[PDB]
Amino acid sequence: AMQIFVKCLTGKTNTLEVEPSDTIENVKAKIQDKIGYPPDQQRLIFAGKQLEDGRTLSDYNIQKESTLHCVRRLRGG
Repeated sequence: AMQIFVKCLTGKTNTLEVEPSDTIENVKAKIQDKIGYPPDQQRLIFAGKQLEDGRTLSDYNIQKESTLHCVRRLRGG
């Protein structure tokens, strides 16, 4: 397990526990279940790259304490 952070709501940084082998799609779904957002059609962003759904966190070298963010932020927290 590793802890990562996501910036998808305007008022709040969410915290997730994930594994390097998790797919981007699964991670996004986990965020979506938690906060209602981002939609499946939106790609997450990490270090200037728009992440592809079928790759894993490890494919992108996403390690403990990384922060991902959404292209658009939902209002709230």
